[PDB]
Amino acid sequence: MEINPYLMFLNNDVTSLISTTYPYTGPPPMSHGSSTKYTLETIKRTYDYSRTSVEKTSKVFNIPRRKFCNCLEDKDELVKPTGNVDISSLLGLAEMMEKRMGEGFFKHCVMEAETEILKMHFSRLTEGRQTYDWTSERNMPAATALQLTVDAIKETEGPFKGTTMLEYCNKMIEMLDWKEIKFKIDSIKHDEFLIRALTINTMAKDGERGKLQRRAIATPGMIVRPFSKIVETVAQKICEKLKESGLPVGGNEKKAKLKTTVTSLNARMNSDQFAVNITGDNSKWNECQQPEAYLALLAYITKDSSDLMKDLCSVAPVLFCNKFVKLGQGIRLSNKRKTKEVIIKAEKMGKYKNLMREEYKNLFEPLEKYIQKDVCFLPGGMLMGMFNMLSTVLGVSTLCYMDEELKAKGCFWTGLQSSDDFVLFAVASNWSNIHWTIRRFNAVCKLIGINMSLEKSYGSLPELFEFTSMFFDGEFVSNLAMELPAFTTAGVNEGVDFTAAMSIIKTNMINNSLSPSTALMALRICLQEFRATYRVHPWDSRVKGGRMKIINEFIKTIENKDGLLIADGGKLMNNISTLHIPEEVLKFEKMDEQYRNRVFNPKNPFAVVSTHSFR
Amino acid sequence: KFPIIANKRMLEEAQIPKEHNNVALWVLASASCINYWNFCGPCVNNSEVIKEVYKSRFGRLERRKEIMWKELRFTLVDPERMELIHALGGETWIQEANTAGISNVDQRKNDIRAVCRKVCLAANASIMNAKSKLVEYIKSTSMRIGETERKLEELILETDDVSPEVTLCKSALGGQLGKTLSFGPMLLKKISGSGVKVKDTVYIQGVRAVQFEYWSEQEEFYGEYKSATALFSRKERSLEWITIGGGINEDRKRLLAMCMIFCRDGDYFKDAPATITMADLSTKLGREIPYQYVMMNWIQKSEDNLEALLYSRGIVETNPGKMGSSMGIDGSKRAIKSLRAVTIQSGKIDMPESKEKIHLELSDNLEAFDSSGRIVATILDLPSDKKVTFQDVSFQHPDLAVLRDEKTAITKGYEALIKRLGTGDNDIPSLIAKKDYLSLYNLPEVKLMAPLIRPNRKGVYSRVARKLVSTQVTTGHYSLHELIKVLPFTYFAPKQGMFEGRLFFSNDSFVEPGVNNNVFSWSKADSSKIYCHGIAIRVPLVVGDEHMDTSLALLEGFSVCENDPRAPMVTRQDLIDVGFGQKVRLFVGQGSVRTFKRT
Amino acid sequence: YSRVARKLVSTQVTTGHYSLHELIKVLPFTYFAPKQGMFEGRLFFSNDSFVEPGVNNNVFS
Repeated sequence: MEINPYLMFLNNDVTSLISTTYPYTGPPPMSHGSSTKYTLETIKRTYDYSRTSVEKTSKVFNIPRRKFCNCLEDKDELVKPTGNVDISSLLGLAEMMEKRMGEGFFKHCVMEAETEILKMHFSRLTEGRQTYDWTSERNMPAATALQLTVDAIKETEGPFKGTTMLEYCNKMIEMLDWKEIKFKIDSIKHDEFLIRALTINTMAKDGERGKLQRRAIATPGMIVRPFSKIVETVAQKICEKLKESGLPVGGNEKKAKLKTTVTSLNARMNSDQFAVNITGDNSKWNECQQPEAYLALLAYITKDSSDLMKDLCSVAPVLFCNKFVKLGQGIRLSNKRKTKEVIIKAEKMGKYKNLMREEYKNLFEPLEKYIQKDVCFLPGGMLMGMFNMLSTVLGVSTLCYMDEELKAKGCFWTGLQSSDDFVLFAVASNWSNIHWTIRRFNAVCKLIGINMSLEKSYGSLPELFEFTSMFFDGEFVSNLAMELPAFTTAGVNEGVDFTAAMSIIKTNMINNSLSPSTALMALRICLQEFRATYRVHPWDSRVKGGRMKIINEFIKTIENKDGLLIADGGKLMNNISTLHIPEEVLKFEKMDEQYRNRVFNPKNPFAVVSTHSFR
Repeated sequence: KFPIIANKRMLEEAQIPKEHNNVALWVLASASCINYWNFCGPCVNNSEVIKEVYKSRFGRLERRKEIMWKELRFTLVDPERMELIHALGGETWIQEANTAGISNVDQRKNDIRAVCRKVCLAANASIMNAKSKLVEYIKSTSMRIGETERKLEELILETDDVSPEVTLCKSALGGQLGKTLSFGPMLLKKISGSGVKVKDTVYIQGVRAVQFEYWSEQEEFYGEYKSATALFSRKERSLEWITIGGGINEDRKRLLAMCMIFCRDGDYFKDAPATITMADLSTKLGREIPYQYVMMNWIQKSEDNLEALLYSRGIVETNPGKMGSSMGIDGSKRAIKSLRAVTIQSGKIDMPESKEKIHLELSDNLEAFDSSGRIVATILDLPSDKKVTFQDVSFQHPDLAVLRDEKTAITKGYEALIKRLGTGDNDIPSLIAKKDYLSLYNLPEVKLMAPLIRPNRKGVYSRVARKLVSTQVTTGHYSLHELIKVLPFTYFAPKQGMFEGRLFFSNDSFVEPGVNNNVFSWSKADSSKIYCHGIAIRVPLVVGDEHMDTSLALLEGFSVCENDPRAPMVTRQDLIDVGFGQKVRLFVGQGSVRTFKRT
Repeated sequence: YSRVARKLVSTQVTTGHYSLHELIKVLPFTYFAPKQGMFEGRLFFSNDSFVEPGVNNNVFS
């Protein structure tokens, strides 16, 4: 006998079994690292996708500046990625989109973003995945580096009493001109502080479904953080009004958008015409996005608005036009038998270049020019997972194109675009004009760096396309974005972790990525994970743990075992229809009044605020 | 060790000693400190404040508790609820849970149609008394329909809801019809034309042959399958043209296939698939079947059969200007290639209405005939028998329901065992006080329950049960619950073998002493009750100590004793090689361990 | 146990194909009179320590 766990794909669909192809969600045990070699290859491919050779030495660093925008050369083999942008076409697409949506559209959006920012407290910056400290020269949460920055400002030139985003930004600006800056103790000069602020570090974390292509996800500092937040707020306020923008949210709304698009298409295209689909996948969405074009676009946007926003939105772009990249850990040496092994940093690899291998050498000499001490003065690109909203806006601009050359042939297109993944819908009345339309679309996309893959982009007739793991079909729309919690990594508190997991499961059910039985199994699994995390078990069990000895000793004094808490030898009572309801609210009237008041005693040494917190 | 921080005065004011029982608890502190605080600490009364502050959550809980849960149903698409929409309706399923509105009519329609299907099926057990058994079932079936206790002899007429079963059962009542038809689950209707019956043959395996009938003239009809309208014209065993109004991918395929069978178009009416030759059985247990229903059943088995049928219909390449009204093999709205003589469109085809009532004539196979043949309904167009709980119903005539299952058999056996007690002489307590257990091994009720026992290894079960019975009787220490539990097995000659710890019936279920189970459970503080699948039963007597002594109902030649961890854990097999004065631990259930000593 | 022991002994002695390391093990049980019963496979003493005829254990190896 033999086996083939794909034969079930013959007499069945794919929307029902595709999930079996990918493993279950969770932390990737791959340990995708951020080494120096990978970073250098990235920088090389970046400078290369720039099809130009022009430069201009600066005055603040005495360093060249590869200006890869509006200077296209090396037209040969242009099917491969490109980064040289054309401003004329960009502004033309922006104008088309404005005309379509409306005139005072960008103005209304920027006004909304402004007013939202005004009443915003700088403290918001504490909400972030991670950053890079410019004093300790490491990566940490936002709150830590924020405290560091504020206390350094205090130690050097008095405290920051703004308590608002705008004062914080202006304080950063002023600090750009300070000659001496202190911090717990040591100080630094102007140039070094500038560099540190414009420094970036490559993080190894890449956790998501689909593909973990984020080997070297960026990790900027704190100076540029607020301006990036502002630009993202504006781009978000913009993407909301756009029908073809699945970034800000997903699921129910996403399916609504899909079906709306499809139905509008079916009701629009003439009888003679016939549609098609393409499963596009933009390649190198981070090594071809330039902040200079973003700057010009933001300028064209705010052209008619308060000059405040005009100058503000023009901050993060220039901050990204000049971004020093921290090279990872330096190379190591070794003798033949490997009995001795030397370790050197990156800044000195230019000192022993004669030893490194060729592949590592040819990848290092051409860049030595741009090196200063240990970093590389990258004048462009976009590595961070930032400006995703803005990139999506640019893509939507790409899709809203239309001229008379197409109309004459009776053809057009439309579709949807995520950050770096999209779906196209072409229309024509011949099995050839479709090819012409596809080539036209690819050309307009390449004009502004937006490329497309060929080994990962396919197509088919109208019924079958894929978008953000949501394999759409004539029916049976199947999702695959099943998320889950993780206690060991995020032990916020005993009380709040189970309720949060219940809310998460409820959400996943809403998005149809989960079904009743699946949800129940996941619940019974997360309960056990929680228990094992906090080292707690029920009372029926014959455990001998440290919390358990006292819990087993104090069990005989109560009868409302049902009312007991999971954290205290309790049992489950919630179910599908009782997720929004915390177990506490569900056991209040049931807990023996003694235990109840003994828990809800605000006169204790320490979501329903329990006497179960881990400060 | 002590990561959790705390306050100091808050700790001393509560008098929390460290290392209470070698648990430090702690400024810093451990987590167990929280357990010590919530199990033995200060007492407040702040419940009202908590409720007021968390009013939104507790009002949500109240609302939740204010629900009347209803049934659910699998189907597709052709604020206070938003808090629960996740659990109310998905995409393949949905639950009709309601809050305040009540109207019991469509559920009543479902009930009446289900019971009509049931009864009409029940009448399919003979060859001659079809109509008689049917009508007698009807007259013997009453219901608490809605709120009124009505009979099932007037509802079928008073109601106006076309269906194969309604019609099939009302024709026998000389009731009015509406000119509607039913070819399987599909619903048909005539528009124009007419013809006459004609016979033809069809081969099976390439050698045999079977006769079917059809019409030779032209005639137009109106098909209607779930979420799909249609119109077509049949001519000489073949489908000429057809048009579909409302589009659903799955529905359009099944509707088209059903209309094709109705038109018998295709080569599979000349020869047959190699799958039919596997059976060639166009027959029931003892009845005959046409070719159409056999083909249909063959479709229901797998969609590959549907695809084959549709391929039998010619496929061609669509021409320009027709994509908008073309079709695909999978129901695709438009495609470069489609099938011959097809037309898709949007909007459901408005269905006509016939205001002319008639009466038909039933046949041996209950097939009704209005005129010129033209069968309108039959049992062949029904689903297979589906057991469903019926309530608000009364069904008196035999064949009403088997109402005989091993579970119910065991329930009745145990009910008889319980009643036998009867608080009198020649009953359980008298034999107990008399210490005459042998008679217990000869009662009638145990003889009635014996057939429910696993036959292969009933001797060992009887041996063990008699052992327990005698050991609990002679000494006078016993427990009626476990006794009655094991009694049904004390009716066959005892034999040697290996026992495991469970007594298995013939339905693969089991029972175990010293433990509880769905089939049989009981507990102290409610000893006057005995649960059987949750059905609480009563004891004709009262006891407060007759059950308290279970030291001998767990094992056969042993007795429980005081707990002792030093004693070694063992199994049920090595027990034979134990001695006396030698304690032993052993599992008596799930994570339930107890100590035992011989005798 | 006595029965079984005597049985084994005769079987080994009548032919001549014996293993001296098994008789020395099972002999102590042949003193009493045979009886009827099911032999599980082990031979227990009065101290909850057994020996098995054919496999080595902590008590006789």
